[PDB]
Amino acid sequence: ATVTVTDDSFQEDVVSSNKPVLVDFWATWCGPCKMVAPVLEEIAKDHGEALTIAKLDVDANPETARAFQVTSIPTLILFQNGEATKRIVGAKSKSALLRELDGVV
Amino acid sequence: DHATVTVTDDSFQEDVVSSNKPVLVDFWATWCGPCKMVAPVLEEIAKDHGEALTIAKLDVDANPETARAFQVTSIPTLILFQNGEATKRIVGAKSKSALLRELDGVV
Ligand code: NA
Repeated sequence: ATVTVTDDSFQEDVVSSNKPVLVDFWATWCGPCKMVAPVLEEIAKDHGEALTIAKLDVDANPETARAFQVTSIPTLILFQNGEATKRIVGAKSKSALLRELDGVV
Repeated sequence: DHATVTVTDDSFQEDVVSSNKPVLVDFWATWCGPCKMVAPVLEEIAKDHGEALTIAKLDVDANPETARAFQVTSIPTLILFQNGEATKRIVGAKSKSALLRELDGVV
């Protein structure tokens, strides 16, 4: 359910997205990134009609990491109509992320 | 004694944990902008103080075992080691004056 976005695809996949997109800016070795990943997938499976969930590997896509000044990981950014509207830092439980996504799901 | 050094997952135990000099490790990444700001600051501190303090750089994505070991979730993170004990954790880019103040008593 989760989609992979890159520096090349970001504009089409996220900024030009008809529906809201939550982007997980993550890195490979980071504990909280490993933990939040399946939580996001379970959210994407449950709320797929309302919300797209995307992953952006910061090490592989440094242009987009830098554009949103990602300096803590994971950083989750909600995009609505081309604009970043929520920024959530750290692993979060399913319930905590659903709090942050209230009115979007 | 006058310049920064590189440390790795393979070299960390010998270079940092077993060092008799204090060591300041810069946990940095290619994808993180503020790391570019702090790098020359660290070099300037090494020039002035390298006989007393080793300044080491650890690229977190190349060295995932050490990055995870110190639970570095913000970049850059600078960790001071004294006798292998992590005694201070400094988060984010800092000015030369600011970093020198963080290193009070060390340099
Ligand atoms: Na890298």
